[PDB]
Amino acid sequence: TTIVGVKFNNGVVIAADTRSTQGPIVADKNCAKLHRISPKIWCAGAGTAADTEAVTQLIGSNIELHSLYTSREPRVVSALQMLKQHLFKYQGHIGAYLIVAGVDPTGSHLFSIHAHGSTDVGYYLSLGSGSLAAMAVLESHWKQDLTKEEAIKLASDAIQAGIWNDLGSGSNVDVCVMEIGKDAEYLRNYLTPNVREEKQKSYKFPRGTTAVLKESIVNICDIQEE
Amino acid sequence: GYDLSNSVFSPDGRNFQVEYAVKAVENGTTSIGIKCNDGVVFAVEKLITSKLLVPQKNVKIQVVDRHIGCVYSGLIPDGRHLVNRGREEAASFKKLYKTPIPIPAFADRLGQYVQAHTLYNSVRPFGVSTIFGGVDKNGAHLYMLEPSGSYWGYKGAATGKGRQSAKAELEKLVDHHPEGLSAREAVKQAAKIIYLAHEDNKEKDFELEISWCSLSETNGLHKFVKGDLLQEAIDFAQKEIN
Amino acid sequence: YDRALSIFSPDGHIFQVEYALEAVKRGTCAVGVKGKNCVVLGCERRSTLKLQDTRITPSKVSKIDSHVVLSFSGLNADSRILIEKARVEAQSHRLTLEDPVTVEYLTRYVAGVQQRYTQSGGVRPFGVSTLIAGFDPRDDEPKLYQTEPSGIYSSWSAQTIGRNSKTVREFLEKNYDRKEPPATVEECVKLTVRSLLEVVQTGAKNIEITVVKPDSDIVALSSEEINQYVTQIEQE
Amino acid sequence: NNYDGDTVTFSPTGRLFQVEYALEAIKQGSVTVGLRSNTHAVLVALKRNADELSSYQKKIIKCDEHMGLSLAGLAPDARVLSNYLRQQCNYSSLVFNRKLAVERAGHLLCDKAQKNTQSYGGRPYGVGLLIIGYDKSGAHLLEFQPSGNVTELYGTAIGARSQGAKTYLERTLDTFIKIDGNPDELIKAGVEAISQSLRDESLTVDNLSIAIVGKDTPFTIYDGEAVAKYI
Amino acid sequence: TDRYSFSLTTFSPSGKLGQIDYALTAVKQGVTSLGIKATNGVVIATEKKSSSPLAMSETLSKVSLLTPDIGAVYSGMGPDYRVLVDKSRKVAHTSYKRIYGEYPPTKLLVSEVAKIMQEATQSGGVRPFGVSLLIAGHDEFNGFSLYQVDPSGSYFPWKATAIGKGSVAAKTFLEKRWNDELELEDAIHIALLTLKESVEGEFNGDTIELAIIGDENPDLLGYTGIPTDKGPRFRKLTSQEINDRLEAL
Amino acid sequence: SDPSSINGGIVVAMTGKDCVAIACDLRLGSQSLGVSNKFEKIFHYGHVFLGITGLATDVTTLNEMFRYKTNLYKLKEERAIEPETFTQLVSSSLYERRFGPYFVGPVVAGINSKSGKPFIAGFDLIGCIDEAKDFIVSGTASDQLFGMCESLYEPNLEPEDLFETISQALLNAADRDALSGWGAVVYIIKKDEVVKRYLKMRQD
Amino acid sequence: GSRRYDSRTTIFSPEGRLYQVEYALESISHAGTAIGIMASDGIVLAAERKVTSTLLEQDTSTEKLYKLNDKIAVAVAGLTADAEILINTARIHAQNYLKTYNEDIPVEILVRRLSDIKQGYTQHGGLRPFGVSFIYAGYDDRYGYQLYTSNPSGNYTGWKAISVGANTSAAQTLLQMDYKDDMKVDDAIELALKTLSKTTDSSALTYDRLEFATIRKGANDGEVYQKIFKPQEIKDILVKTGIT
Amino acid sequence: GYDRHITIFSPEGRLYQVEYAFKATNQTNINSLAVRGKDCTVVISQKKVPDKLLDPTTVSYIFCISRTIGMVVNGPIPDARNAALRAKAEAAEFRYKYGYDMPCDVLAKRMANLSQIYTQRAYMRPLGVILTFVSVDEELGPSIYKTDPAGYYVGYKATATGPKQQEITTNLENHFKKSKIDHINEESWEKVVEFAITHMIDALGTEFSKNDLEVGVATKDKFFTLSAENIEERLVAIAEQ
Repeated sequence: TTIVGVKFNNGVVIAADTRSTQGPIVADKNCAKLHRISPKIWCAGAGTAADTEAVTQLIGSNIELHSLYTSREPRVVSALQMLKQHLFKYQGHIGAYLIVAGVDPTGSHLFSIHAHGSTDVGYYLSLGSGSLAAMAVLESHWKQDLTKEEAIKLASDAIQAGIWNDLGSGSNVDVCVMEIGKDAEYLRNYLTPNVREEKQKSYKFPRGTTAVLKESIVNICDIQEE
Repeated sequence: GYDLSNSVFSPDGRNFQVEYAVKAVENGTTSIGIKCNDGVVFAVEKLITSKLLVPQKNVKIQVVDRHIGCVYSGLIPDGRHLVNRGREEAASFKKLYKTPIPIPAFADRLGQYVQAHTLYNSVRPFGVSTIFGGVDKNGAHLYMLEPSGSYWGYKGAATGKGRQSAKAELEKLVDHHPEGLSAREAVKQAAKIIYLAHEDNKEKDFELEISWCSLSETNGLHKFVKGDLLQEAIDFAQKEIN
Repeated sequence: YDRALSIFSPDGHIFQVEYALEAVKRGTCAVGVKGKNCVVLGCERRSTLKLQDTRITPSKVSKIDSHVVLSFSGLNADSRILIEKARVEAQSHRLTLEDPVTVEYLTRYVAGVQQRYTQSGGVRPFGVSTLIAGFDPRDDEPKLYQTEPSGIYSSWSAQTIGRNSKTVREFLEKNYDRKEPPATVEECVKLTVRSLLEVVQTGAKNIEITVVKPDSDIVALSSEEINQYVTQIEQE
Repeated sequence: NNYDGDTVTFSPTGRLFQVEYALEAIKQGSVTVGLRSNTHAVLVALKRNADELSSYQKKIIKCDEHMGLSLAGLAPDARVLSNYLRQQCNYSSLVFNRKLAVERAGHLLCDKAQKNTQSYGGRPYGVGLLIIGYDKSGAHLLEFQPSGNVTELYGTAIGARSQGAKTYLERTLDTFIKIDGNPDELIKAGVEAISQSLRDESLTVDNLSIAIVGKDTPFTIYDGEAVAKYI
Repeated sequence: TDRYSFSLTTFSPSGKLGQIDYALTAVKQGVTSLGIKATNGVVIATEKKSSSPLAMSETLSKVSLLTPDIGAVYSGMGPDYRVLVDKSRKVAHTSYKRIYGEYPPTKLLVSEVAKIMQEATQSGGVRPFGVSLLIAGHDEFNGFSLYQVDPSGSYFPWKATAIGKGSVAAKTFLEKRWNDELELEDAIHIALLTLKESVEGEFNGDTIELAIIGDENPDLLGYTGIPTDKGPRFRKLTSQEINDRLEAL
Repeated sequence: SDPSSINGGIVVAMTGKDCVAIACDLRLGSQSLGVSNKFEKIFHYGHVFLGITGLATDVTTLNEMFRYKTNLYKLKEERAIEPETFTQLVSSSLYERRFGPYFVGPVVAGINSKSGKPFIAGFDLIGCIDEAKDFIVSGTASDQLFGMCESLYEPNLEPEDLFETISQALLNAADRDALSGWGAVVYIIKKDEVVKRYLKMRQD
Repeated sequence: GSRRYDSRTTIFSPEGRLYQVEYALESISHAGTAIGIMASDGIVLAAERKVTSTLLEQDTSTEKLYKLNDKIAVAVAGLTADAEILINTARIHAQNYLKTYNEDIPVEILVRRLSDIKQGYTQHGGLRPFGVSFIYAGYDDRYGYQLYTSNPSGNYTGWKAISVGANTSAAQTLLQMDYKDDMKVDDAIELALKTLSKTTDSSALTYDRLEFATIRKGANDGEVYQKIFKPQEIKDILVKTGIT
Repeated sequence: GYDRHITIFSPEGRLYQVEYAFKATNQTNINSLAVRGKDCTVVISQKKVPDKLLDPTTVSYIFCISRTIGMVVNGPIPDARNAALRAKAEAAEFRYKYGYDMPCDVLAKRMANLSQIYTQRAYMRPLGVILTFVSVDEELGPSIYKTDPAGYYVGYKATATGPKQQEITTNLENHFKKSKIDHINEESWEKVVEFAITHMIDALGTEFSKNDLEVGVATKDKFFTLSAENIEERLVAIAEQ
């Protein structure tokens, strides 16, 4: 897939696509690739899909605990630290290519984390198979200290370039804008750039156009009185 | 009532099993430690219960590390086991950090250990007070460890039957040198106040042992006192008490 | 946990053994008589109260093999554990060694369960006495053993354990020979019946008879079959 | 039943009472006496039969050809320590290609007993050992208490009426140290030492059991009509 | 060693497991807390007591969160509850966030917590905890529920109940005020009025802890823009707000 | 090789309007020998139906696994498990095995009786919740199915339009699969009653 | 010490009898009554609560009745709290049988297992037994309907009708005098209610103090349908039998 | 009975064994006082050196758990070092797995649970020490949390400990009633040290020395200790007010 995360002075924006491929077969037209370790700490996942989903389930529970214990907002780097250790002892047999984003009262943050347990910082990061195509477009328009609106756009356009030069990126572009000291704004289907073209005729048939062998009824609605 | 375990507690705020263990060392040998500027000088009274014994063969001075002297009084088998554990601790530190353990670090660890056996009815406390010290890059240190798990900094310390006799002289010795004093001179001192604490052990006879760790003579290693230096000290103490 | 429940008593005894044997007195009562061609284990069934089904009341005689049975006297809760454990050992012999089990094998096995919990601390032994009876395959000699919760076993040729074993024993002294068992199966069955009617009582309600004959012949006889024998016994 | 039914509870007298009781096993028990010069060590043990149709019981255990132990107290307690010392001595030969030293084997033993008296449900061992051996340092003769503490002597005793034997050894103390190179003399003097421990328990030629170790002599146990060379 | 694996719960010679009866006494030595179940919410309330006048009741938590939609409150011993709330959270996570994924039904979770109470009356080296918990919650399956967990290790659903030293008086109070249909607001008034009679100090809104498992509130989740997903139905009322409520009794 | 593609098996499922449908082939073979023409891959717990594809033994071992768990849910809450919570359960239970992992693809299809809605989801070897409101396929001829399904499908079908569709898709894929063929069965799932209909299909 | 704080609770007495078990039976007589009757068309389980309070909700209380599996349910008499653990063990044992043999567990097996756990507590560990008595309604294919009662010692005994909990004497005799072997579910439904009204710990038996449940073979094909009645249907049947 | 010897309830629901743990912290005759300044938290505490032969520099009741969190202990010294160690391990633990230094609030809660666990066993002796944790956090601001043997803890505006601590408490309460805020205003932490000393002298009725006090100061992102010389500087400033 493609995941972009752009850090800037006032917050951070994480955007992703909704096309789920297994192999060159497209598993899903629509699927939410934005996941929740925590209610302020969102990520999206690329590479193999089951491994990303599993590890954010596993670390979501541990962070959720921690957030209850402190009774206040969970720090981003707590999630970072725990993922890293977990992945490191498998030595990267668990493929999680996550872009981990989040805000907290020690600033804006943006991290990436690899299967092996590598972590990077940046004021912008991109992961997945379409990372490369995204890169290029970002680096021309990017500036220090972007506006939130500007940042929105630039993110969505970068994923768009993923759709056009990468085959793991497609259907919808969702964005989540996380700003310091407010609520995270989940802008689902921010840009819908592709519709299934219209067909030219409807595919109905009358009944029994498929042959049927026999039939029976089968009840699950309950159990039975008399 | 409140005298059948070490995890009862009395309304008085007192644990008697633990307090009672200090009395074990009170029927032990007299042992002293002089905190110097360059090091420490330990001395221990060895009671002679017959003349079949072989003097300076019955060790109470065991070295822990290559630089920490340990000498103990009270129930002897117990104290040998306490030192047994502490040698393992020395090797572990050396293995991980590749340097000999510090003097304060060793004191810390033994305190934890003696704590553990007064917190469960499934292990028995110790019956010893140990006196240990040495030289590290933070300076010379001296510590005394109770069977309660208590230690402090010590200008001078003692324990045994004649701990009173010893400590009274150490007060006067800080009057003689309010700037502390040299390890080399403290050897002669060390003998002096065991002879003074043998006036509580004056229906028995004794063998004097002395050990030192000082930075100005032995290069900061813990060694024994023996030979010519030893007999000078023995002669000194004799003439004074005579 | 290792704080003992087995602690030496000042009489060269153990508290838990003495108590186990008390529990055998207080409990059910089993009589075992061996013929020249059979074993009969009869045991008290507990159904004295009215309106009970006796197919779902505890089995007081349980077959471990096709020709070895296990009967008991004492508690009714402690005993089920031993039944289950005996079955496993029987199947184990048959898996790894071969050869349908011998009675003796199982006699020693049950006694070897009693020894563990006595000698160990933190556990107490079963208060169960057992009649182990049956045949060795390829031999036509019937074998009657008793084991008791001490962990001892002894062979007998008639035996009783449980409540009022003194009474049952004295009846069998005049009407049983140690050196000449019964030569007929029906007479062995009728002799076990006559003993149970002393203590237990109240018809054939609480009477059981299991018969094992060689060729691997196990039959259980329901109570109504036992009625018929009882009337002949009274007439006689 | 406060401090005498537990093996974990002190005692404002700074004791464990169990250890004193374990030391009363030595009063009821057998007697053995050790003495050494600087070149040989010797144990003289009083063997004791169960009745007169019984062979007399061996009281000396060979631990190696440079080491031996002898009991005076309970035999089943001695069975643990004999195994342990052999294990550590063979371990020293395997690992360090060394004899094991006398002082050091006593130290290992001491701290072993200690952590079984520490553990609740345990027991202090009630057998007292004399551990003799010949190593580089010469001869050594250790006294091992039920406490576990080890003491170094030129001559020592334990068992019933050991007190008189130490009187005897203190008097001949300067005699048998200044005899060297003759193990014979020491054995004769040891017989005299354990005769200060009789109660009509007589010393015969099948009551007396001798064991020596030398620099040139293996650990050897003399028994039979071969202890009648020193009677 | 380890020779404490004999249960410290036993029966009395007159029947009745004696240890859990003593543990139930400690609740009558405890603080008063109550729960009133409405038909569109649940309210739970407790009083804050401290051993100092310099103590902070702003870092003192007697009403604690288990999962967004479920809250708990005790009466009894403080220390006991402090460890026990952590174990409640832990089993809920290991058995329904790593296995079933979502936040559990109220009914489920209540059963699970009662098992831990049970397992402190089975084993040695442990005697049971001496608090009673009210676990208020809402699931979309069995609706609103209010449950009470015993120091015996049982649970009971209630219509309204109290625990603490003033429990007996409080259920008598609730008899006449209670009705099968309630609003959430009216519930707040009833709850605090009953607890004013079970406090013998002064009754402030700074020293009274109020929480509702009433209306959802999305902005306490941490994000907005998907309304199919909400935030906590639990909502703790700040102090100034509770003061407004004292006037509304 | 790979254990999934020994016996084969396909499962097809399609959403409708206030209904779902799940269907499978009956063929279960070992490798090139066809073993049985009488076996179903569809099971049900409550009213949620689980079709499973891939390796034979793991089809049956998971059938039993989920039967333990769904019994627990029921006896507790006194009712049938919801399709969404069954999804979560399936995911985690696949991940339990990582060494010698599962070599299947389960498919969850039911109707949410809480909002009236169709719910389906898909899984592969270890998990990955596959969210759709279109169709989910799985198994060895998943490609054949994916193509066929897309073309015939139109958003929002009535239960009988839906029968027509899913059947056609299944037939032609199953006869263009070598490891499928032998018969087929279609459950059309309404929320009050379910009709199970066998298809007459070439014997191949 | 550690042997200093144990007086030995789980040894035999000098009559061969476990202290803790004997105390347990008394504590179960404190707890409410539960009666089981077996009809030749079913089994009726009927239980009266041990708690009824000022504002106790008993309209949804499923605190005595538990389905162990879809053919075996229990009625509980004793500590509700104590009972919990064994209730869920039983669920696990039942599902295990289905998982590995593809068949529903017999009543015999399931009860015998739970009895073993009880026996196990006084056998090892120093642990006390749960003070519980269960009445099992179960169907199998080998003895048909089976009725069982189990006690805290770990022993099972069959019955045709049996009572546990408070006032077992009175209840048992009345059941013997009135029960016939040709009764139906209808007859047994009425007989249980009459027996519970002679043993009610208040002075009246009320619908919200009743938990009532059946296992009936009137469900088609001879299948057994377990029904735990709603609070309005219990009130419904209680006015029919003419108590209220 | 024997519900007073192990930690099992009485017919009152009371654990007497636990109550005794509080009764032992008066036996060392150590008082402490801790107040929140304006940008600091100061704790001043007694230091008993009854002899010469005790070296005063070593006699410490102040253990640094974190870089930022100090701990001052009132009660028996074995249990103090034991409690310090557990707490140090746990602080490090959380830094490793959560990527920041452990909150003071969460550390207090942690020790409370462990205390409860020591009263949950029936052969474990409660750790009788009363612990004061002082910090300046970046989320909770200046903080004092005092945990106790039972495993109860609560936050604190200020706190005192010792056998004579009622008097100290009286003083502090009255001050915050005149000022009407929960922390002392000044603006040099040095003068908050001086103020704290004045209240202590009033409370215990004794003027202290530079070796009767030992002083710990937490400012932002740090904890350190004042040496005995720095303390003498403060006692001159008493004159200067």
